[PDB]
Amino acid sequence: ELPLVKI
Amino acid sequence: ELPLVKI
Amino acid sequence: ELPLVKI
Amino acid sequence: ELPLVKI
Amino acid sequence: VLLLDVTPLSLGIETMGGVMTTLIAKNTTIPTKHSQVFSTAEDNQSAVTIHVLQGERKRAADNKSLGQFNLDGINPAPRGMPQIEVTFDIDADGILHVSAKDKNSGKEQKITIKASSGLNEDEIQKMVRDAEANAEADRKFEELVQTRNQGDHLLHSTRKQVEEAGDKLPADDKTAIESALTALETALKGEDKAAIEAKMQELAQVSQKLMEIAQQQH
Amino acid sequence: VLLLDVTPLSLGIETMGGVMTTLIAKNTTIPTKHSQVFSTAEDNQSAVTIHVLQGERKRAADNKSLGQFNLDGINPAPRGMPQIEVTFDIDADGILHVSAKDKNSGKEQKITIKASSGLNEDEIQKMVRDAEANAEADRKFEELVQTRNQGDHLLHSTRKQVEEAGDKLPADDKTAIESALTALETALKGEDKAAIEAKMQELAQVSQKLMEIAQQQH
Amino acid sequence: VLLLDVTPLSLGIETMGGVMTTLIAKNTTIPTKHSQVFSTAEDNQSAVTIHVLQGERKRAADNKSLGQFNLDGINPAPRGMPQIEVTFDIDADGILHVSAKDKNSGKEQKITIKASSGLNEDEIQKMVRDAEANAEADRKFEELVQTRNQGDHLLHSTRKQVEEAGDKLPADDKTAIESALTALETALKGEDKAAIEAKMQELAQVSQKLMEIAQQQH
Amino acid sequence: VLLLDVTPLSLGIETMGGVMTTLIAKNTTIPTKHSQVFSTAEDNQSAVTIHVLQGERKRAADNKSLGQFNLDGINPAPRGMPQIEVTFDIDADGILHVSAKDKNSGKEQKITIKASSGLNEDEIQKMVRDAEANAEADRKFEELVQTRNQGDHLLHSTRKQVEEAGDKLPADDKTAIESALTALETALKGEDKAAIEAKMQELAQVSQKLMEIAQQQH
Repeated sequence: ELPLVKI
Repeated sequence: ELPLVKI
Repeated sequence: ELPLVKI
Repeated sequence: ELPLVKI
Repeated sequence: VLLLDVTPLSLGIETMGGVMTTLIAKNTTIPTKHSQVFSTAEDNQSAVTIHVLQGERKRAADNKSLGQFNLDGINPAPRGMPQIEVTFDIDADGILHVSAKDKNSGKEQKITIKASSGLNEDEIQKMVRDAEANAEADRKFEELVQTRNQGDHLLHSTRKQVEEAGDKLPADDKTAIESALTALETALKGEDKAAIEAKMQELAQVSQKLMEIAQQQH
Repeated sequence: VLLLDVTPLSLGIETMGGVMTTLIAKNTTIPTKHSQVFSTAEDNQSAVTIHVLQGERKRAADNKSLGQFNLDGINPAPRGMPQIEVTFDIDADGILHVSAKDKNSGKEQKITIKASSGLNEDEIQKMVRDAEANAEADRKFEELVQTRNQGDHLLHSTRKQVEEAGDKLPADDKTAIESALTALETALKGEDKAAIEAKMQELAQVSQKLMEIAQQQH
Repeated sequence: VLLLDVTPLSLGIETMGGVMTTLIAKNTTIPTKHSQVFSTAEDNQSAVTIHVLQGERKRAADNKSLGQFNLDGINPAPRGMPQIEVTFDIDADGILHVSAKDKNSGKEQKITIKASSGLNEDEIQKMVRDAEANAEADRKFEELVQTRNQGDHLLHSTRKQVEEAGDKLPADDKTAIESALTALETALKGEDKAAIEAKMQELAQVSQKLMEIAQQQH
Repeated sequence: VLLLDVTPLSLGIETMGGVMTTLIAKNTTIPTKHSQVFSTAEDNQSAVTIHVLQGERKRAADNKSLGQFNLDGINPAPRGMPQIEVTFDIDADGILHVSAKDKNSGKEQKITIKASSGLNEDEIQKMVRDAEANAEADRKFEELVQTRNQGDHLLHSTRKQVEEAGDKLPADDKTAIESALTALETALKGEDKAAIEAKMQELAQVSQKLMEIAQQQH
């Protein structure tokens, strides 16, 4: 539901 | 005292 | 009077 | 008997 | 060999802010498999979207879309805590498989992308030129996205820390800090990089007591 | 113009894990000024080291060191909360100025690096070749550093969340979770990328109750 | 050094057929001096034109013109016999000097091109993209020019050899050969690469007796 | 497509002086067919050697040898007069076929080179680095080879023209000119680029009467 977060 | 953190 | 010739 | 010549 | 099959363009995924994050670089020899671990952007987020892209631009909407799928059933957790491992795997046949596995839930979803997908050669060379022409605009977009995500993380953390502080935080501090989170949250809704940093800066400036209480907490 | 002065190598700083983070890309035209915002890696950290590097390798110790300085007087705060803005500025004379400003404390420190510093041309072309030869080794080192920092962030967050949970977290969960943080913290001290992910995974697997309680908290 | 001044585009001269011949490659460090030796295209030619170009395209009219001058007073000689040495010299100030010296006559002419000449950066990067986009068209133009010059050389040599043969060459041979030189000379006036090779081929096919007599002569 | 097969290194032939002349550039997409026309270096030469090379160095002995064959039965002719068309053809299977056809005699010889031939990837990337490291040395070797071949052509033409002149050429001229051809022919046997140009220059300086008589002849 949101793009992934570059962690 | 530590390298910076890429945030 | 003419370009040079690559020889 | 000789390489080719770039002409 | 007289011949190599290499990736003519980078392959990756769209991440937060609309940026392409590469998993397989341009000119990598087939077959190959790369993985990277990614997370959620919100507390209690229950799914992530995997939008697969081909190309060299930093903007996702400027690259070729190869497809998109979601992995859901992510269990409730604070943002940035779930581990979603994304694997790009191109076999000897030039077929790309992209899977995402939630390491907690064990759940996995996959899209498979045929070797004939994506941009044809004219488009490929149009893409390498456009990337080249646009290094500046894309660098500027990359830095804006990275500021915006920092501002978002700061927005979110400071709210959490206001919470865990409660009464420890003086009345005047909470008012100054909450005023700043509101303007920060406003600024995050524009495209003005300096304005976001100015609002993040205001927040650093008023949050010094909160930062001490949070440091002291743990 | 028949001539451009451009940067023959990238210029940047060492970040957590020993990686070079670039601020000015290879082949950028002088004069130019770029900025990026960075933070602390530890709770209550009071200074950061700015180690300035020249070159194209992902490993900091593989690049040329142009100098190093510290910015101290960082006020107590949770890690990742201070905003340390690093600016690389190369003037028309080819002089590099690198400053770091704490946006909270207002404090700034600077190093200035003469235009004749760094690697001479033979070394420059040796560097472009070495970067080129070593794309794989450096990619592998870059992914290991990025896993290790994720593992560290997960180590640190889960400990904080154990704290803020206290009694909400069942006895059995805390024992399983703390056992995992110990093995995770062990793994972080090696160079085995899979072992760190395996310990991060174990932690995702036992922390599901904690993740709910933390999500519920805020 | 943190900085190099390098040539952002190749620098060269227009040669026979309208092609750019490079003397200083793109990305060569200043100061530098390169020389190459060139000749006339016609018997009794008394001057050559030195047209100085900047850029990466194989077509001269597609590059930036930096200026043009002639060297005259070339003494009568068969084509390809005069030695005209062209030197490109860029000093530490980024000024280009291009001289041409007739090694027989000792005569020299020069043009000097200020460091601010040529294409500005937007044009420079437009040029690198256009060269890149157009590698095929330019390769095709380069091969056509090289066929045309071979055809011209064959046209010219065979005529000379008809001359030095006179009566040694049978009536039937001279008629077949002269018919071919006429069609070859026609074809040289179009842009059809295959048609020029077909006319050069016809000539190779009818000239076998002439070739023997010419070989036997010396 | 997610994938292209491209040539990882240039493919070509060794020409006079020991230089690699490319027929198929690095990074050309398969399938592809290129042709170029070449000639003999000596009067009455009856065969040419086609030595097929892979790589990016200007020196033939520095590239990978893929094989070699001869085309013979070249009929007697003055040097530079036979038309030997060399075609490099790589099919969809990554097989290279290289043929040479004498356009006069109609004779053709071919070598076929399997797709698994040549340098493996470690060698390929070693080659791209070595080419890169060595641009200067190779440029210098390329210019020396081009001077030497010009000197050879001048050696050969001036001898022919001495011949066709006979009595028209004054005693003193022939002596000065022949002395120069002897020293030129000596210099051609070393590696001293300046010495060859100095001997070519001496010859231009003493041959002015010969050049007039030769121009007048035709």
